[PDB]
Amino acid sequence: SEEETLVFFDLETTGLDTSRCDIVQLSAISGAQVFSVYLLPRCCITEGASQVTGLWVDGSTLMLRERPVQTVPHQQALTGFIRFLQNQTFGRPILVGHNSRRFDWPILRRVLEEFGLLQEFRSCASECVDTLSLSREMFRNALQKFSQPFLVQHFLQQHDASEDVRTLQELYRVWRPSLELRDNHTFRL
Repeated sequence: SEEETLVFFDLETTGLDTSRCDIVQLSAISGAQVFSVYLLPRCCITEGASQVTGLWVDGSTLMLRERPVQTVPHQQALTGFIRFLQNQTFGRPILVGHNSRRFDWPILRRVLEEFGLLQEFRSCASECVDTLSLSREMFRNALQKFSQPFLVQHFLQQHDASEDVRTLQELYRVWRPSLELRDNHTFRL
């Protein structure tokens, strides 16, 4: 199929510096198809990042609160996401991410480049929709806050990237953004 598929994606990271932080969780959903992997970071997870996500490192073991989680090496994790975009969405994907222009895409772009995978990635998706700036337009003089947890509480009445891509996809469905609005918040990868 040559029809468009939306791929909602999200990261959990070691901190807030987009030029430095590593990825600890990489997740995506497209319709019913789900991709989600944990990665063992190559740098320290900040105390603040651990407070928000529950993720911390015990030696070589990534932990989510009291429980170890299984990690995938960076090379394989990133290749898996590329293969998902190439083979698993049953259409031609466009990415969608909250605060993706200023945060998630700069981070993912940098990490992809470290592993020599950026150009292959850009060959399976060309564009990304930023639902942060989109929601700010759609609710410009209406909402006071636009963080995804606030929006999920407000619109769905309910920080794990696998849960968060699912609720972002549901938010997007509730909002039903027009293509003219979406185009205002689409950028090229």
